[PDB]
Amino acid sequence: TLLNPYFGEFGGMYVPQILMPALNQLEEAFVRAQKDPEFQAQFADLLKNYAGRPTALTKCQNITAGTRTTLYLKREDLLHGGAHKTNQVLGQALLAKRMGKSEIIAETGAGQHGVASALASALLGLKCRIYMGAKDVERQSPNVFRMRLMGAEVIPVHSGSATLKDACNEALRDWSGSYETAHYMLGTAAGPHPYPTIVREFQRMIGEETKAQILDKEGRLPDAVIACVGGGSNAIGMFADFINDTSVGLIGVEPGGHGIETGEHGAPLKHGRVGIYFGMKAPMMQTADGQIEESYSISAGLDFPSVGPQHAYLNSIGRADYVSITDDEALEAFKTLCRHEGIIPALESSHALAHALKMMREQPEKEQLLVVNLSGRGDKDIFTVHD
Amino acid sequence: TLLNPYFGEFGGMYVPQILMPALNQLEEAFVRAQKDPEFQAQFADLLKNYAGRPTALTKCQNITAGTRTTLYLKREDLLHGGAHKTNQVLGQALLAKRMGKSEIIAETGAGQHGVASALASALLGLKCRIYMGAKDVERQSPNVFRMRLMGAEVIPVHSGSATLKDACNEALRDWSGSYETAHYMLGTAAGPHPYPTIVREFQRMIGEETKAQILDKEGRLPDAVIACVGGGSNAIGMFADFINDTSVGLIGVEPGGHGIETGEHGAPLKHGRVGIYFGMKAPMMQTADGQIEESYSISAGLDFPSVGPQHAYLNSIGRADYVSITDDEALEAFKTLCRHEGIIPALESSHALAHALKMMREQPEKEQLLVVNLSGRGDKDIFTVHD
Amino acid sequence: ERYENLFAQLNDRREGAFVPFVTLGDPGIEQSLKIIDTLIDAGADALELGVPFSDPLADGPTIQNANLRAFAAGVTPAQCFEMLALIREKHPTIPIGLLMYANLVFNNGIDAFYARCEQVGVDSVLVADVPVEESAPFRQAALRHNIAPIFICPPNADDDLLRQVASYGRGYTYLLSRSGVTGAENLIEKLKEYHAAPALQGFGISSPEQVSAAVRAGAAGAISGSAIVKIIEKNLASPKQMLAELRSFVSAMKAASR
Amino acid sequence: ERYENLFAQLNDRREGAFVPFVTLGDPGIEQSLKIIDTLIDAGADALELGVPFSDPLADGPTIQNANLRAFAAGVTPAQCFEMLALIREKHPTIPIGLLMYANLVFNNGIDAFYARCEQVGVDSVLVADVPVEESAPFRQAALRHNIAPIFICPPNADDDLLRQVASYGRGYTYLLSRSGVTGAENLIEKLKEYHAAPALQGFGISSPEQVSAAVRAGAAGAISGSAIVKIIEKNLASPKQMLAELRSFVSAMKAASR
Ligand SMILES: O=P(O)(O)OCCCc1c[nH]c2ccc(F)cc12
Ligand SMILES: O=P(O)(O)OCCCc1c[nH]c2ccc(F)cc12
Ligand code: NA
Ligand code: NA
Repeated sequence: TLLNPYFGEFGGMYVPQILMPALNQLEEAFVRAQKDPEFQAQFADLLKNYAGRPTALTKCQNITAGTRTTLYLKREDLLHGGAHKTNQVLGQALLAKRMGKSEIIAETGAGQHGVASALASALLGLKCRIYMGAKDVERQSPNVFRMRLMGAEVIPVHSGSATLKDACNEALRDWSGSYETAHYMLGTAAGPHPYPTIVREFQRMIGEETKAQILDKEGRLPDAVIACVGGGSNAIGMFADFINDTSVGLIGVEPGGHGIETGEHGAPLKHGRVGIYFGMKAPMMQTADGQIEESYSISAGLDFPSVGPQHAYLNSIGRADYVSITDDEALEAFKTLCRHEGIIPALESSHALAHALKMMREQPEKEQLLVVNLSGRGDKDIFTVHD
Repeated sequence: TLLNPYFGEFGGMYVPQILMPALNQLEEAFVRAQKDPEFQAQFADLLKNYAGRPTALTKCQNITAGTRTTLYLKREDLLHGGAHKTNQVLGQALLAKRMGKSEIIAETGAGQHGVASALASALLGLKCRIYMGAKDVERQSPNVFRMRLMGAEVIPVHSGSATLKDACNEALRDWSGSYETAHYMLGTAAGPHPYPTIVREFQRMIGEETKAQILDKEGRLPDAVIACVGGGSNAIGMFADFINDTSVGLIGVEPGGHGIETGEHGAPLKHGRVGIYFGMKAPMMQTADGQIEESYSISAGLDFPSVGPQHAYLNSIGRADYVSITDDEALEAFKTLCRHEGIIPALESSHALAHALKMMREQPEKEQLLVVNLSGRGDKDIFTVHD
Repeated sequence: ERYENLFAQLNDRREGAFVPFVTLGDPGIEQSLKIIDTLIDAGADALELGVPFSDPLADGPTIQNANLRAFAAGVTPAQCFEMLALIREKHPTIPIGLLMYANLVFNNGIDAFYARCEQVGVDSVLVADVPVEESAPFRQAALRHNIAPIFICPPNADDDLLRQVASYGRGYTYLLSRSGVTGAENLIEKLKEYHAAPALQGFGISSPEQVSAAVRAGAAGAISGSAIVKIIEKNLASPKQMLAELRSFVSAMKAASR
Repeated sequence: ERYENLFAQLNDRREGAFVPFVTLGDPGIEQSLKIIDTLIDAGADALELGVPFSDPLADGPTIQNANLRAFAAGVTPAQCFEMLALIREKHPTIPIGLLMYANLVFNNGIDAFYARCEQVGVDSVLVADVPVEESAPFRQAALRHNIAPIFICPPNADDDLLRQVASYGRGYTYLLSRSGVTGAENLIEKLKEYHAAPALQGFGISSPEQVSAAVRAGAAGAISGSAIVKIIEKNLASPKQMLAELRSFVSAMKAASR
């Protein structure tokens, strides 16, 4: 391979032999594309004139009153589609075409990556089929209609637990026989190389804009940038440009579900064991027997049973810290942002917000400049948060 | 009054005497605010860093293939809140505070103006109560939860037909006794002066950005700018900056419902009679007896039974043209935009799109540069369009 | 002229005027006529009649319901003018004022509406949603047809408004007891100085003591609507008790007027 | 060594090898043992066993169902090694290869997994999701414990892959009949030139004619799984017909192997 497929001891390409040529061709396309000015221009243009970049950096006015915490929100909820997922699917779609691929395969848990793939597919003229855990399809009708409405074929999976992980498997199975004309548009910064690298590169404009925006508004880098971590795309998208700025803390928040001690959570990075699955070596939710488990969380979009290799690695070397936020904490941060800032956040992003609120409330006299990555809007969560 | 309350023969202030001092104080505040640099800065800042301005101007790629029509969409669907309504409520909220008002009153049909008022209220620290036709409340639970979620008191009205018009009445009744500390945040460019003028001024950045954006992208002004017209705020917001550019056609699209000849429509400007209601002299849906009627449309947000005075006036002098689009045409334009551009438009804005599609399809060899105002996203219409 | 005479006799006999208001056609055309005859019989000095409108933005629930009740009865503006002619035919001297909403008078043409009022024998017209600044066309049509253009004087009235309503009005000046809208559940000096038509106080008047207060304050009388319409509302199923109760309230109110 | 001997006798007697594959514990531990004894009795030259994994990304529905059936039976990796020891105890010479998924062998420690294989008497291990480029640690542990590291040779294999699989593999080389995944509903030259372990063709083999074709093509035999597992699937309610049908298919397949 042209690039290193491992982050320390995490990463690799643990896929059936048949799929290696496909991965190698994908990495080649990516490397050349990255050096192709016509490609960058095309990508940038789509991000700006079609997606809505750059997104705003909103300073919270009421949320932090009475403390010395200055909170800013990176508004990815203002991205066409309603979430950060749009950034990278646009780039992967262009890559597909660069490779001459005509179809698009995608997996989706909550439906957000599905919708994002369908919209980029419709726009760029690619046939698109989405795999969704038969269970999820039924709990996410809205996103489903959206996907179909946009002309995508949504295929529900009943194999296994019929959830995200089982959808990820069907995508690889399908791709195993179709890598020929189809391209697998992975939804997060996980899976086999070069996806963790490609997805991060196609989501890195988040941190780059944030850095430029805060330097502009505050004249200094934040003390910490916080982001929820389902699979890691939004988090690494935000972190990337700040990694060399050692003074800047990087905090990833995994879903704590009903609570770690409860067992019902989705925090494998900090409470899972390294394993090999979905084409990568990384921490995950698995039985003592080595069977893969599901991540649990009030928010459907943070249920990837594993985490991205670069996050497991950034943690091990101590560059980034990872914490967890419980269902209730996320729910409280959801209500608090609505009532005091007039912004309905995705239940996913609420986890990141909740932690920032904790850092502030716990040490209210502590002077800190925090930036939370509002990965998405919560229109999708209106009903659930309603009950 | 400091400004002319009439547009030709349309306009005026037809409200109970008790409310005139309130209107006169509002016009005074507005006039000074417009000359207040600290006010402009504050408004601009909110639009940019909180709302997401400037919105993108997207050139449709597939929709027009095979014709000589170049279609661009002004992306107000990318505005925080999901619609153009956010622009003006921010300004009215600042005005309220400028006047020392602490509460906010608002009326809403589909719920979009309600949500926008609630969010600006929550952000700026104003108590907010929304009047909604008891009928609408029941058909717009989503927007309702959103409103409450944001801390606003949503009051359903069962008086009359329990629809928009009946909500508008309760707002005036309420304001009649509370103009003291409460401010009436009217949702469209209609009602008594200075609302038609205030709302247009607070929505005019739409056309100003469009003009600058198209000049940039195409090097010339469009041939026509199209916009749906419920009450007229989004349409006039888009038109304003182009009025003196006589070469630019201004086209307003009223909902044709089941069809004009059917009687079940919402196109008073072109198929209604001038009357006096809601504090203004303008065309409306009324019986031969002079009783006020409801506007009908597949899209709930285009049901204001009248139209803004400046539109009735622009029509009479022949500066702007108004047409109607039927339910089915709007529905078809909705599906077409989803499938070919990966953008889910509000059913309201679909009416504007549908007409642009008609201009193109009817004379495919005609070279035209069209700009449609995508007033909002259609996430709210997903279910309805589903059935 | 009819108002002039009423105020001549009234003040002359040191008496305050009591003016009930009700909606025409509520709860039905026939019952309405009976209700009005009872109002007059019970001591009403004048009548304030409302014609059912679809969007009464100046009215509270009580009246809103009356209009709905009226509409439910199929009552229309044309039918209201019929009742008006019939009423004038039975009571030649009682002053009759109309409480209208702008669109109902603007519909068929402003002048035409006042011509019909004149023809039917109506004395005054108060258009709820037409302020002095937008009244030109309305008072001119009224004057041209000998109809008294009634204007409202609110609590927040400055000197400028005061001079306009005193100079444009005729018959009487409507003195707003407070802000808000019509609801039973809720200046006279300068007016006199400026030669304004006798003032009638309205909004929230339901206590016979309020009438004495009004006349005591210097008002020539008081208008009461919601209080009256409520009696109609409650006894909606017993026409007889409706009139009996109606009769008693007015007599008490009228009584408290002298 | 066990594979070596099998291929010695086979080729020597000008015969092709037939290798059935089934999931351990499907549909139940006891039935599984019987099924395997019947496979061997019916003429199986070797066995390819799969241990129930939660996410078999290289398997089609047929096998996926087998795993689910297995899990439904409460079968675990530990229980699979028990059956393995018991099987080896009844059949000392038959070669036994394991079809594993990376995480199941990586769990307890790679070396430890191969030590257990060696202890139980397993001959080879093919890890479905571990390509030659990620096999270092896996083949080294295999070699260290005398286990044959099985590698897959796909249709899109270039010369480089060919030389690696020929040089790293032992026992036999798994020749992928096509792309996609396991499903009954669906190079030999260069391999020989490079001294690769006898090739066994797999994926989609269900026709006794396919076996003759394979051996004719130059393959030393063929592996068939979905075809066999289907028989189990259909006769799930009749253990007896399951074995009878199983026996007949293998004999036909084996028969077509010489
Ligand atoms: O008793 P109350 O408060 O219902 O007043 C009724 C007074 C007569 C009245 C009825 N409807 C109105 C609308 C406007 C207006 F200026 C006065 C009235
Ligand atoms: O008859 P069929 O097509 O089911 O082949 C089964 C071959 C043995 C087999 C079962 N599961 C597998 C997973 C990966 C792999 F490389 C081979 C196999
Ligand atoms: Na995860
Ligand atoms: Na309208």
